[PDB]
Amino acid sequence: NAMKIIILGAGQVGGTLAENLVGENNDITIVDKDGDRLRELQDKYDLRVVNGHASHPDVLHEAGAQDADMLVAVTNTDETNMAACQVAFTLFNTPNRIARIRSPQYLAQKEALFKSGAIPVDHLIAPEELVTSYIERLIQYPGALQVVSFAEEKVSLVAVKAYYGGPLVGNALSALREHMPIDTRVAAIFRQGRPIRPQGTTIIEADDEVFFVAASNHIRSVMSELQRLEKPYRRIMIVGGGNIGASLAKRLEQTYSVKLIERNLQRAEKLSEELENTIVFCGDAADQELLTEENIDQVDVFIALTNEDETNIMSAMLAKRMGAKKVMVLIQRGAYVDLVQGGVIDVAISPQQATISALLTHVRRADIVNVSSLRRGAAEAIEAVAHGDESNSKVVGRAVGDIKLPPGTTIGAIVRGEEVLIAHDRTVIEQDDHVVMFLVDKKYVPDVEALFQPSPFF
Amino acid sequence: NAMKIIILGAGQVGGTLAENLVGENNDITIVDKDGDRLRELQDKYDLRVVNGHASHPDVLHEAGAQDADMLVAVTNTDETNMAACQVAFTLFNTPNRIARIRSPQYLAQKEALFKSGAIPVDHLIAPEELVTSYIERLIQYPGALQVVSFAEEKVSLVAVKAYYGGPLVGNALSALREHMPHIDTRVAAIFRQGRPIRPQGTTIIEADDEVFFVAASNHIRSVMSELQRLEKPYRRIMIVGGGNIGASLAKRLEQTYSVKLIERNLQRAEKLSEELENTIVFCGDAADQELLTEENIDQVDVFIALTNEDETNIMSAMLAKRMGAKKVMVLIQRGAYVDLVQGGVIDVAISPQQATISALLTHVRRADIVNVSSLRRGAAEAIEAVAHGDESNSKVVGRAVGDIKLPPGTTIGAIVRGEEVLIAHDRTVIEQDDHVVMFLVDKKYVPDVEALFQPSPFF
Ligand SMILES: [Cl-]
Ligand SMILES: [Cl-]
Ligand SMILES: [Cl-]
Ligand SMILES: [Cl-]
Ligand SMILES: [Cl-]
Ligand SMILES: [Cl-]
Ligand SMILES: [Cl-]
Ligand SMILES: [Cl-]
Ligand SMILES: [Cl-]
Ligand SMILES: [Cl-]
Ligand SMILES: [Cl-]
Ligand SMILES: [Cl-]
Ligand SMILES: [Cl-]
Ligand SMILES: [Cl-]
Repeated sequence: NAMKIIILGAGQVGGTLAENLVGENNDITIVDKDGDRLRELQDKYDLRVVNGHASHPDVLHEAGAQDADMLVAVTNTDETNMAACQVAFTLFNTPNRIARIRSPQYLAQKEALFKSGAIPVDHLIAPEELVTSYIERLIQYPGALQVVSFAEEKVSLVAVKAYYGGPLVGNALSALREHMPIDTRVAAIFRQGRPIRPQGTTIIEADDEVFFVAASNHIRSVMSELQRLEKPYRRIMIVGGGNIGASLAKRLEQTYSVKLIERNLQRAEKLSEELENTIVFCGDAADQELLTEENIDQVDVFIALTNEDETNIMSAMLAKRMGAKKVMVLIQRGAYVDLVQGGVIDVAISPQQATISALLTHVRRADIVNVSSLRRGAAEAIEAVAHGDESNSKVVGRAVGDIKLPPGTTIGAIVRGEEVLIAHDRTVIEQDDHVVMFLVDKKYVPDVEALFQPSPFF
Repeated sequence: NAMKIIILGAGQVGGTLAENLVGENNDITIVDKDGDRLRELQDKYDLRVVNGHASHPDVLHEAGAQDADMLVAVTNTDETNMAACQVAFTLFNTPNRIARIRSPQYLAQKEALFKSGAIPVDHLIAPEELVTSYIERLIQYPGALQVVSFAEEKVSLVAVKAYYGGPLVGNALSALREHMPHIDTRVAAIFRQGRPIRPQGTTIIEADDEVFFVAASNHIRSVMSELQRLEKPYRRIMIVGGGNIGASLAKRLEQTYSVKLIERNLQRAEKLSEELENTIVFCGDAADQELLTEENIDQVDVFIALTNEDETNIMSAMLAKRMGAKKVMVLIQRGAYVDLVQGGVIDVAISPQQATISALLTHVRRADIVNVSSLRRGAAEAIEAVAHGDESNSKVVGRAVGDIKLPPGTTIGAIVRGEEVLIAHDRTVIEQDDHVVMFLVDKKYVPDVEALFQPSPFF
């Protein structure tokens, strides 16, 4: 009865996916040619390993493709991913084939190649598109440091950083709720590298990252009633004319004043040609003389998107020191995203982290829980679906205030069809509600699953 | 109208294929990510290049996939070859999609993956399987040094070496022809003392000549039979190297020959010992004098060195011949090296690039595309030409071979007329759409054969 998932590729994405999925209700097999890496994973987690080339029939067979419920293709190459989905489909009829695709040349023919059945991938996960769209999303919500997405698209969290003199600091959460009885509440707080469970007694301090629940169509409204929506950004500076930076420039250049700095001379000329309303410089990312010549002191958002984490961090730190109001950096790993952001560096984004979020939108734990895009050390936000009527459930027909939750766990909101309800103690759960929670420690996710399990499961 | 061929991959096979395919009537485009190799090839041959990843849609469009007559996928990986064929099929409807596939794991499922239409590769080229079958082919033609086919397997060519006391030495070709009066064959090429010579009626065969016979594949074995080659079959075979080729070959030979196999890796040798129930399997070095002596290397009929290292193959073959193995054969990666290696102490050298190229040429020739290939040791260049046009639109159609002015050093071996194979005579009259298989001593006249056969307006 546990769902069977095969993950092809033991890289950072494949391994982190396995970490978030393994449990009594999801059985994991991971495939790679690096035996040292497989051994490490099998020590950490309860899963099966197969050493071999991910798209070979014998390797897929040994990994259990004939009986698997999902295949996740996150190997080194787009072509091995596509081959593996094809071979698995043809020889084993494996359902739910999902692939990471990095090459924009394939993504330009999405419909013709991947929706027609020519290459039989059910879902494509395109890291560079996800990162570009995510940065654009932050830019449209001036003042926001993070927007949290769920499988259930209609609800979001938005985070703002509390500051000396700001409208949030020094207030208890219970008092917050009485000053403004807004369609929001605090879903989570992070303070000095630690998650903080929101309580009535919780007092917001300077430098807290405070996450607010909001319907996805209501983000501006909430930020505005919180007094935390800023005026639109105007001057954007991008460092790195690679795929992400060039695509971002194109999308921003008509409404913002964009400047872009590319280190490679040949690339810089091509982009100068191609980006008609962006001013392109050939120069180094962390050149003081250039940044002052280009009025870095007036930049609203400095966005460092090179291939090198170090260059991005150092150029953003410099940009911040020189008076850019906000800085954002591309970093490879999500473990590092926790470490880098929240101080001098306003926003850190990982293509790997974005890929994992998208993958988690397509796979549920126990058919109940989707893990959201907020995952920081042990803490994360999730949503859970409440299946069954009151006689087939432990939570349907109960009030939020009577539900006994695991430690460090809070319910922030409920999605009921189309409606987003902010949770209160008297809120009664209804059949097929999606319940949004924050957990300080994800080891209690299995306890959420068990709680929401309907009778027919037993 | 030019035939448009896309070669995906500027590796050794792609570059060689480009050479076999030079001609006025062939417009070649090569795709690869290595700019320097593309410039190299573009300097050397008249062809177009595209710098990019071979399975990308835009790259395929830039190479002319929407209009190509053939797509040859010989990149670095199986997975790129399979993706390129699918992409070209779906977006550009490109015909004649031919792919190299090295993994036995895909080839074990060809029917399900490829022939079903799921992965739209029209023809798989499996180098390891082709090398194994080629070696087997030589073993089943004892005395043969090369076996080639032409015209969708209707014509065959076999090289033998004339020896004192045998039926060839001291006779003229005109005489030999008539000592096999019912069996139609002719000498296509001869290699004598380091050089090709033109076979003529008056040519007298000498000891140590390599002599190439051409005949219908339906009769070629009766040719070998008349040449007394089948009177002493091989009996004792020793293989060195238990990789995919060596292990497949031992499996195929072990019930009809007495086979010993030497594999260096202990784990693999244990596996093979179990798997190959009629082969004697040793774990040892390929070039160990002591082992070879214990195992009677001096009574070995054919010693076949199939390791994954060329220098080991060469060294072990040289040592075996020195120690008295009657014939030795070596696997060599690089095609150019093959002829350097063979013809003295090493009787035959085989490469997977060569086998891959021969397979590709069967498809090229079937599609009526201008083509040349070199025989063993440069004995001749081999061309299959098509006689396009009627008598007013051709320089050859309706004329007798005897009245065609062929360039120097040229021998017409066979004509293929629908299903009929005719071993050519001066009296044979060429007909429209005949395939003519010919042999040239000097490759400089290859362009002249193309000009002789091209249809009007003769250019
Ligand atoms: Cl295991
Ligand atoms: Cl504040
Ligand atoms: Cl909004
Ligand atoms: Cl990535
Ligand atoms: Cl993550
Ligand atoms: Cl549902
Ligand atoms: Cl060109
Ligand atoms: Cl299919
Ligand atoms: Cl003879
Ligand atoms: Cl003759
Ligand atoms: Cl002579
Ligand atoms: Cl025999
Ligand atoms: Cl020699
Ligand atoms: Cl005509």
